[PDB]
Amino acid sequence: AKKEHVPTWLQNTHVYSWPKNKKNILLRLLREEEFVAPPRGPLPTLQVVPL
Amino acid sequence: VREPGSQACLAIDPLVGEEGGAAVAKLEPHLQPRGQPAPQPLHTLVLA
Repeated sequence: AKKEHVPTWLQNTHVYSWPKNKKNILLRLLREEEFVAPPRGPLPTLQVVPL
Repeated sequence: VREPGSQACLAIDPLVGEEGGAAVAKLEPHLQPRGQPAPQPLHTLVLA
């Protein structure tokens, strides 16, 4: 296959390639995130140094 | 500033099982060979 063979409405999402992306296909089916971000921390306390 | 050394982002990678353990198989019926002495229908006629 080639990118031109994808129906246009399906070109608005992730297009996997078999067998290159099979691990990503498994992740998609498991509905898990491939990259997991750490929990958002607190905003940094602002330090003041006079002149 | 608080450095990210303790809360780094994490990548996930499944532990894929492989088809070597099992795989799809196709069934083939062994047609009763007619090269072997298999039967055949008989048409009966009358000598009147």
